[PDB]
Amino acid sequence: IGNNGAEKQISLHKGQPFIDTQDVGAADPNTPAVTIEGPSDYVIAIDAGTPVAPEFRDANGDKLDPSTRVTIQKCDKQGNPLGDGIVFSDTLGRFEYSKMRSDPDYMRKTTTSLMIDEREIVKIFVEVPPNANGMDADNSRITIGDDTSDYGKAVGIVEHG
Amino acid sequence: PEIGNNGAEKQISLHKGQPFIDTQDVGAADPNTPAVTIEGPSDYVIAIDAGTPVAPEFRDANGDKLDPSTRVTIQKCDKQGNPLGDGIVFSDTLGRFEYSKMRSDPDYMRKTTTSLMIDEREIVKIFVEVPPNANGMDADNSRITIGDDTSDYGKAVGIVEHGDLSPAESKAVRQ
Amino acid sequence: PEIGNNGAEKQISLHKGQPFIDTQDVGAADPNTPAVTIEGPSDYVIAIDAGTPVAPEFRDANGDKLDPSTRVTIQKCDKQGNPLGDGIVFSDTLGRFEYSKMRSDPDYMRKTTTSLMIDEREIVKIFVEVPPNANGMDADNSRITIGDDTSDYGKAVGIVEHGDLSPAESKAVRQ
Amino acid sequence: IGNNGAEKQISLHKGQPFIDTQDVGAADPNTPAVTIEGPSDYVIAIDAGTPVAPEFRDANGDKLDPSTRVTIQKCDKQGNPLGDGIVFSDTLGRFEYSKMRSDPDYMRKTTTSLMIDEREIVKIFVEVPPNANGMDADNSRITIGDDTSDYGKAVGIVEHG
Amino acid sequence: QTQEYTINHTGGVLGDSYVTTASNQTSPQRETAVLSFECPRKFEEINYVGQRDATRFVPRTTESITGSANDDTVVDLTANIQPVAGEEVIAEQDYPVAVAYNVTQGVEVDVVDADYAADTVTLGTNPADGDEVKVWPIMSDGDVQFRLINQFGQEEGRVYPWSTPLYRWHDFPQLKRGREINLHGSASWSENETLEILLDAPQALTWEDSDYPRGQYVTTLEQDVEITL
Amino acid sequence: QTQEYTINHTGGVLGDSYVTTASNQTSPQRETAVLSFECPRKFEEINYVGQRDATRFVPRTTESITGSANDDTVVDLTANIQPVAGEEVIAEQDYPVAVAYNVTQGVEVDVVDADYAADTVTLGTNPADGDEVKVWPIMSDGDVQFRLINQFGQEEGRVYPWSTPLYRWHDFPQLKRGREINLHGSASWSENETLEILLDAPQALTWEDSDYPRGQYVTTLEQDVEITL
Repeated sequence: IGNNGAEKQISLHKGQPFIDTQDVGAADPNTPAVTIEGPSDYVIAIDAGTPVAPEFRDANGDKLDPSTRVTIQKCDKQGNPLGDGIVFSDTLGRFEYSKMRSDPDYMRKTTTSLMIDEREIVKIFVEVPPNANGMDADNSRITIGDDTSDYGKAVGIVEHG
Repeated sequence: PEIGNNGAEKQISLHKGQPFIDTQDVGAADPNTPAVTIEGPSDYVIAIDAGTPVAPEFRDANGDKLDPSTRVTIQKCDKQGNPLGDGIVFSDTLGRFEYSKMRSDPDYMRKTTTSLMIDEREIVKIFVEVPPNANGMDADNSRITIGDDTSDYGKAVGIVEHGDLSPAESKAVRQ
Repeated sequence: PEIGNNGAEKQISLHKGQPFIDTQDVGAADPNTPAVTIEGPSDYVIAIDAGTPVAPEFRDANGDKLDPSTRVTIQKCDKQGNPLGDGIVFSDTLGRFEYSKMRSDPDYMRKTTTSLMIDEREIVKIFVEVPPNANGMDADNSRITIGDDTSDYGKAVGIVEHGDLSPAESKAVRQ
Repeated sequence: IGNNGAEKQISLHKGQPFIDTQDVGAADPNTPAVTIEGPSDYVIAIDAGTPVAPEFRDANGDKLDPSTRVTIQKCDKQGNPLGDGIVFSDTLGRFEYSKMRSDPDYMRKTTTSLMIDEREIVKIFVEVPPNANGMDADNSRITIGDDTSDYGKAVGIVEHG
Repeated sequence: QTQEYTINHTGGVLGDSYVTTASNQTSPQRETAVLSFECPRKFEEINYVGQRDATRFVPRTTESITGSANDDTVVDLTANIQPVAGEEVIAEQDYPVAVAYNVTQGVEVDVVDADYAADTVTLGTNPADGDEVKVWPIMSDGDVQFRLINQFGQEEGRVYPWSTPLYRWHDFPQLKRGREINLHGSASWSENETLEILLDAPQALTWEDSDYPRGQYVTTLEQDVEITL
Repeated sequence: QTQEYTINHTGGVLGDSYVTTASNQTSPQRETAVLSFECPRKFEEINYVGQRDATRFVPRTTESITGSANDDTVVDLTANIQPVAGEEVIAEQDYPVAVAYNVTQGVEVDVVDADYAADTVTLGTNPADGDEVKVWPIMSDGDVQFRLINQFGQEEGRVYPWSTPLYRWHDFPQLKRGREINLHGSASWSENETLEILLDAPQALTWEDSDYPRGQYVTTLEQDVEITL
């Protein structure tokens, strides 16, 4: 086999150990709907032109109010957010989930670069307006990076050792 | 009559109706099996470049697409159905193809990640991960295609007869 | 507060709802009239480059597109509604736009042929040739647009106040 | 006004003086459906990548058998054809008249260059299979060259004097 | 230091206080102020650049009818109408041109098509006599613009002289890079200074109805900005 | 000297004599010869190049049913089926996947949709009992190839070893440059030498039916070639 480089290319999603999610109600900014953590002795890298793709849903299987807001955000250890390093302060509308991942035009990228040291956190806060339906974690999905595609980018990973 | 002595490195593509390929049905929550198996014919050498298009178009028995959270993984193997971590390519999700325009459009055309080679007796497998409480795969309607002959876009699968070239063995050992 | 001193050469576009533009209905087999008239405002200078997009989107009174054999001709004029042969641009047919994606798509985006300039008091006309036994134009639903602000694709109409620049008169005489 | 160059860009069509058409029946190759002639003291030029666009129709307002063939062809004076200089030996099918002129992909170009001296002829022969409907000149249309467009080309014209 | 955020007609990074919404006026055609954003205490400054920062603004209006015995299945309107980026078809659009809701039957109401030439629209259902209805069609024939306020209701300048029509705003397919909308002008302000987004059009737009299915807030704005922390 | 022409399954530059068509065979699966072109007396030679010369080949088959009192509105088939380049919808395709014609009612018959998974298709009309019907659905599950003949029915070589499936041939959207089909191989021949276009598939294709609405000749081939005068 040809020895592949250490800077491997991957894409993230729900069914992984170093990710987690939890249901959300309404007007709950502080609660992270989704949490990510750096595994041990690995280093993750997310470039600025990295695609982004949330697919939050309602319990009944419906999309939420597009006035809803999503914010990816880096955090210091101990679940502590930071102003710098934030990326993708976007709205829940304006994706076209049908053609979101497939069409590069409707594909949304981040704003600035990002890095995840071995023990660090990235959260995904959500702001829903009141008198609206809550998020259901069973149906929601996240993806970032577009492996196996010509357009978009892929999340870099490398073993620290 | 006259025919041109076409080069040995012939530009080809793979699909279901071939002898050195096979498939079989799949249920749910069922990673270990190759839904589709490929094998190197005798005294031939196949080459798949890194920018090679890829195109699984699986179906359900009732004639539907499956849960796009489903995952597909192409993976090289040593002999004996023995997979290997290095050399893996195309770890993709079953969604986000738009099968209607998939091969048709170079945009939708999803390529591989890294190069690949198949020595005369080797295996490449296509594992599938379906979430539970979902419908199974049906081999009658499923299909794989890789490589893009017959288009200025995309790449094509290289093939060569092992007996023609002298450094064919050198490239085989090179992998 | 703070605002940037934007350059005098402002990037703009033309449409129906403006003061220095006008339109009026048209019948059939009826070349001579401007379906749409444009005039240079006072002490301003408009500039239309050669790669400027163009976009007539005329209609019928019942809300339909007209016979695509219909012809549209933009044409510069001397003062007094006096047309001129040189300086004409955009002699096109009314068909072959696909109004749905026309401005939207740079492909469909039909540009002009040659450059153009409008001194402070000058006229540009839009003549239309409809074949007989056809429906007439309706000004309520018709529209013109030229120039492409608000897009990395296409060009935009330049404008400048004549009183600001000293060689504005030189460029006006240059035409 | 800015003095435009002598090499003016134009597009051809039915309603012109130096063009003509006449109805056609079935299995009538020698009859030109359409005739073109060079005006006096002008020179026309048609490049190799020039678009082409026939829109022949039936008397009842229908498209004909796509197995029908169309051939543009240059001719010496006295209505005399030539083998060399021919361009666009195409079929009547495979145009998608709806999206033919608008889409550059479905737009069809010629094969080789071409030139028309001041007194020369270009004909458009048509081969219809028998037991088919004839051509109706009232509904048919021709266009070559795409003025006012980014893609395609335009027919050059120049005054000889 | 610098980031690239989105800002919305509610809350967001601000907190629902230093936003304010408002409707327009109908009989006197006047350059009303439909929205405004005041830079909060905590930020240092805000910037705004054209041909750099994307945008979205989906407005609508409201109208009502009265049920009758006759099978209407069609309603006129008081607003010029067109499809969303052009098409005769419904459910292909980036969003519905129009929405309808029946008070009695607390359900959505689909749409078949419309003429899109006169102030017309079709209804797929058959409303009953006496039933109350509401409809939130597309809006047209307007102008939008920006201006800055130095803490006092006291203008100092204008971002860009020439207004852009909301008509055209609906016409372009939104949310496509290359085809994305990008106004002109390069503004910047600081603490407690306000940007007002202004409207000039006849028809009465809306922000809240409390009986609209596709989300709570009917209309929306979503603008890109640059912030210094 | 050299030109770039198209050649068709009838006449064209040849003259309907030095063409010949033929059907395939069903029970013995065999590499039949469905078409062949013999270089006439007048030409000097013909060339053929892959990745240079475009192509089109629309085949079909024929089947029949029997009218019944029961409202069928659907028929099974003996051929694998799919849409033209993929789509559930009819009249959006580059061409109809299937055509139907009623002998009694000498009229076309539209198509609504089909399953496209099993050998199935819908009919929009309601055929009567006893009425005779014909249908010309798409064809699938085949292979196509080329070979040369030196005036005698005596092969000397083969253009390209590996066959391309007609299945895939229908799958790609045709007649688009960049997406246009271009086989491999570089052949050339001279006077009275023949190129045979060969078929390996079960289902019985057709060339002529004399009762097909959309043109006389049902199927078609249209290939680009280069000729030396």
